[PDB]
Amino acid sequence: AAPLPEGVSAEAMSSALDRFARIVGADWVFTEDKITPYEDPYTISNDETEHRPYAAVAPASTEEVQEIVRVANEFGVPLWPVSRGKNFAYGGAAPVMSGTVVLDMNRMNRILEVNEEFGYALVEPGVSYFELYDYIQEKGLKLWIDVPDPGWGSVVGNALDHGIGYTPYGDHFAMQCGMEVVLPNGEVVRTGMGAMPGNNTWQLFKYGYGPYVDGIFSQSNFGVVTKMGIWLMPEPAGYRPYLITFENEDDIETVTERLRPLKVAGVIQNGATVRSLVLDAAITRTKSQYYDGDGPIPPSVAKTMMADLDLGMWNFCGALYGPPPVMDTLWTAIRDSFADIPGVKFYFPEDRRHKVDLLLHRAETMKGVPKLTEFNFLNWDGGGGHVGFSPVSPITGKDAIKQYNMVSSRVREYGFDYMGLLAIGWRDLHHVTVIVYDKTDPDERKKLDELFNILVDEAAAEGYGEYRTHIRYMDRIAKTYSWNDNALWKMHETIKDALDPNGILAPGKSGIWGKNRR
Amino acid sequence: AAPLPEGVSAEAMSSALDRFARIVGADWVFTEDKITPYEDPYTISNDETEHRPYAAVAPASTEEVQEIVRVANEFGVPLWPVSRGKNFAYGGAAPVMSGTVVLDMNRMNRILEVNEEFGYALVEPGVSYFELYDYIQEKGLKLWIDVPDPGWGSVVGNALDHGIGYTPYGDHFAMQCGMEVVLPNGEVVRTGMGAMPGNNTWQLFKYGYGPYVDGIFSQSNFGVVTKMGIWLMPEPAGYRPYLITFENEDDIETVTERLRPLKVAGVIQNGATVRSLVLDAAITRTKSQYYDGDGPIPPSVAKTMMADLDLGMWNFCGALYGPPPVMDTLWTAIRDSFADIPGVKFYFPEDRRHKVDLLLHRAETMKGVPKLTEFNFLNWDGGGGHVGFSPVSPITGKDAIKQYNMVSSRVREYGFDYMGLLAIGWRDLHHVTVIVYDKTDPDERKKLDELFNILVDEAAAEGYGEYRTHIRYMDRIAKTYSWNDNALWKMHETIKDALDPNGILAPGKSGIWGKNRR
Ligand SMILES: Cc1cc2nc3c(=O)[nH]c(=O)nc-3n(C[C@H](O)[C@H](O)[C@H](O)COP(=O)(O)OP(=O)(O)OC[C@H]3O[C@@H](n4cnc5c(N)ncnc54)[C@H](O)[C@@H]3O)c2cc1C
Ligand SMILES: Cc1cc2nc3c(=O)[nH]c(=O)nc-3n(C[C@H](O)[C@H](O)[C@H](O)COP(=O)(O)OP(=O)(O)OC[C@H]3O[C@@H](n4cnc5c(N)ncnc54)[C@H](O)[C@@H]3O)c2cc1C
Repeated sequence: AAPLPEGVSAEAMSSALDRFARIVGADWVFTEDKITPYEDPYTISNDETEHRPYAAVAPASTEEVQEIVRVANEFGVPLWPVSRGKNFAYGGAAPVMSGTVVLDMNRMNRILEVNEEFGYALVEPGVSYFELYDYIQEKGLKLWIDVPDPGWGSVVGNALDHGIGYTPYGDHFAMQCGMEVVLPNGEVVRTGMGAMPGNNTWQLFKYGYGPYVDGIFSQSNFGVVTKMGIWLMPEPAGYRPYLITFENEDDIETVTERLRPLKVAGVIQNGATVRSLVLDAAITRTKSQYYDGDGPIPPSVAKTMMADLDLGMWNFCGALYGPPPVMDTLWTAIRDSFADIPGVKFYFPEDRRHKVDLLLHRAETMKGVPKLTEFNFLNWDGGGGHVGFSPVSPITGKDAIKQYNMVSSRVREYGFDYMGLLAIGWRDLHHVTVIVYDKTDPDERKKLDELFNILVDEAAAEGYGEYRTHIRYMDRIAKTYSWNDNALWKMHETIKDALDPNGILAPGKSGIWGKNRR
Repeated sequence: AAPLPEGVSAEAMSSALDRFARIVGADWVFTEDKITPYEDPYTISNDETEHRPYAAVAPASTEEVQEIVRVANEFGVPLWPVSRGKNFAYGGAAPVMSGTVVLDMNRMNRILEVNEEFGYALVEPGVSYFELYDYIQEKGLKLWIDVPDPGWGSVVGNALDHGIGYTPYGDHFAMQCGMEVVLPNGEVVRTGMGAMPGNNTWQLFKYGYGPYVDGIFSQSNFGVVTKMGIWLMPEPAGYRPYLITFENEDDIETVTERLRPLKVAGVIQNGATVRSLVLDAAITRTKSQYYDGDGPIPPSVAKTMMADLDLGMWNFCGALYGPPPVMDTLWTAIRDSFADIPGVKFYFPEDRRHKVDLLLHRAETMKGVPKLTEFNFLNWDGGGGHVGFSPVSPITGKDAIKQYNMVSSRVREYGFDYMGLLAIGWRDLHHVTVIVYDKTDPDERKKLDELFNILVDEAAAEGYGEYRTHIRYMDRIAKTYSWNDNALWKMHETIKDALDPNGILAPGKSGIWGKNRR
């Protein structure tokens, strides 16, 4: 059971837990044996009093949110907002600090608007990708949504954390437009056009007038987000998902070189993802099926996985969108960029001899379909937890191969398999490292923790920095953005002390602490 | 001559001007008769005491900028940052509050980088569209810029003020990525990946890590931007500008209905502008050759203006960009959207009998070429001054024609010709009123001011709010954004006090005043 947070007497807490009970009822304030679904499901720390929520209030309306926050102020008790708390690999529901009261907003799951003609939604935090998909399919509206894989999570929560998907609307927060925010002092505000009485333009024009501030409430503890609009892609006129595989590990250098101009110009219309053999193999197989050793898979077994599954060492999944004459012209350009590489194979779905297969699973994500497979890369090594390192780099052959060499060496030295991805949004490259681990074994937890810290250090040194991370590592990732003795984070703390003078919102989110605890 | 700001002695002001000239050098502080170019070129006020800058100071570098800002805190003297200060329809280089010192960053004009492979540029505030386009050409870089019409101003200032242009990169601040900011306390920060030392990714990935704050320094007085990256469209494989004209003034309703889907699915790849006959005639004609009288042009004349200029009542020019196969597909989808309207005509550039012409002139702008010509809204009625009203609205026929009617009637009622434009970014329609008028005449200035206030009130009362405005009206536009007793401006005022406690940056900007002056 979790301790109190330093500064909060037992009376103050228990008073506040009763005053929270007034505001939302006594059935929607959770303690004790009801608390554990909001623990980190993939624990990394071997000290068991870190990332431990004291309680979990669960309001149903914006107004409750406001009082909660006013009470939180009154008793000096900190809160930790989560839209749905399916933030797996990042801590799930749990706070950075022990003792903070989770503020859960599953209950505020009203899809407030879905406009077909203008291509947007207005949703509250609780709305899941599944819920929003379904409501669209039931009404037969000709709109796609843009989805993580698997499609756990909140439309809102995923976006606020700068999350990403697999269609042209892949940059979730880029597609955001208008939000309502409960400030730390209890007051509510609407950004953009939503600050105009009588507007019909909240989800039509991001800026509004004057300082553009939506972004400060993303990867932030500056407020609580109670509604958010997002743009949604009109159902296109055509769709052709594809896979391009490469034989050799070294091919990732030339592949990244070829990908650059296609991505910088928008020729490839969604995110480009080039995945290593084991990360894609892990969509349909486990390690035990290919190798019995405790260590990482040997060359000879890779060759066997590649022949068996018609994957490469590298595996480029992508999709063409819009009308057929357009899709034909983009294909011509993309295909001719890769054709002259020894060993390259190209595949549309109908060229896939297997009926369970990478491309058929990926095609669902690249058309906005939230799919919940019980078979992914978590199962690879018998099951457990995952963590991901996804730093930014320039889209260059040299930057890719370097990251690959650095990470695969270290990852394999520590006994894990290399599960890597090269991902391009538009002008950004991300070498994403996935490490699966047994989160019940304390010695493996030690290995992972250490390996992680070394990867951050070595990548920072090469100018590569993380954009999204686990609650455990939030302070560490803040420390990488250290230009001029932490000038940026000094400003954030200025803003934090002004909006939240009593430090009751998500203390330590993104490394932002507030004067009382700093 | 101009007065001291209230709360600022001449002892203070005089010692602060010494230090300034100690920092930058005596030759780069301006007073007396050298303030004349920092005056609003297009005056609206009859009160000769308002929007009058006490002095200017022209730093050579970011660090001189910091030095000045520190001096400004310690003597309570306020600063009005301008990049090149060419903000002509919005009060130009002058400040809301008289006595404010102009901080003129035009000497800070380095092109720090232009990168071809990654399509981007890093620029100081003084860099003009013309300097950047010329740099690019000198070096033979296959990049386009995105430019206003005409293109006299600042890549940075325009972008910070939510400027727009005529390519797919038409939304300037959208395309921005990374910036260096001198805060109101004199500390300097870098945003995004720029906060990480050794990064090569400042201009490739907006977010960095944690709260997204670039927006807070646009249309704001929260800091002074000293560096900014912007993304730059790579050279397309083909480019075809077009013009479509509409016979009847009522055509705009159904036209706006047809633009919606084409714009939302991105079939029209740049901003969609639909201009009124009179707006173009008054660039490349005179009033007296069509109608002799003192008042606004009668319906009679319109049919004559139309045949003379080979235009319509509404005139839509856009451009297709891509390999010819893709442009063809788009043209077909766009021509077929409008083919069935009575009176529609279709023009490519070589179909234009006139070589001084809207399409030919716009073909330059929609491929990112900045131009000055011998033309503008003068030599129509001996005007000189102009001001714009550009609120946001849904893309509907009903909304378009409704604002057409609302505005024209009122503009004509006040003696001005109706000069209008319907523009669509992505999901956002603006009906834009250009109001041309005599700067010199105090009788037309008065009427302009009564007319402007009405337009604001009436558009606001239907839920259409402005996104960009003249220094004179900043408070009024701000007060339309009033949901929940001006909650949003109450938050901005909070932030202003934390960052700028002495209130020395640009008091009034976007109606943001801060504690001392409220
Ligand atoms: C196997 C696997 C695959 C994954 N694949 C992807 C993928 O493809 N793409 C991807 O983007 N992610 C991916 N993830 C990460 C994660 O599981 C998803 O992003 C998930 O959909 C997001 O969780 P959520 O929506 O519940 O967010 P939440 O946990 O509800 O919110 C995220 C965080 O943001 C803040 N926050 C959220 N809502 C609010 C609010 N209303 N007000 C204030 N602060 C708030 C909090 O600090 C919160 O902890 C993957 C994870 C795993 C384990
Ligand atoms: C005939 C005519 C046509 C026009 N056409 C267009 C058009 O097509 N598109 C368009 O967008 N505009 C247009 N404009 C408006 C205007 O001329 C342009 O926006 C111009 O490019 C802006 O001048 P600038 O870049 O020098 O801005 P500046 O005056 O330098 O900056 C504008 C404002 O931004 C802020 N600012 C500037 N620099 C900084 C900084 N470093 N830090 C903090 N705040 C800062 C200040 O508040 C300043 O008042 C037109 C105007 C006229 C008169």
